[PDB]
Amino acid sequence: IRGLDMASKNAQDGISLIQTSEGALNETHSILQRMSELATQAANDTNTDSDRSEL
Amino acid sequence: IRGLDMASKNAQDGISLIQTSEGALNETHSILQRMSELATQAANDTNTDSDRSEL
Repeated sequence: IRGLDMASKNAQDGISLIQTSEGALNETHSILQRMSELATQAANDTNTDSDRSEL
Repeated sequence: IRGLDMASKNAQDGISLIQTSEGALNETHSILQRMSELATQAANDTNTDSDRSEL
């Protein structure tokens, strides 16, 4: 009993360790999402190299 | 979705690039049109070389 109630803390201390990781990758998604708009804009040929290098 | 809404800006930035070009050739037409009257007038033989060179 004192093992399952303590192993329930370990299971919840692993839930926190995992929420932190996916919470962080939640933002790598948004950065990668914005990073993809600055390649559909850079692919247009109305841009100049002064503006592609600006992106 | 963020690609099609950005690729819709590229399509409209190409519409502007193309309107500028044909807007410019709109005047090369008028100059070429006037330039053709100063060859039906210069072809008449009541003109003298003092007036052909004047045209």
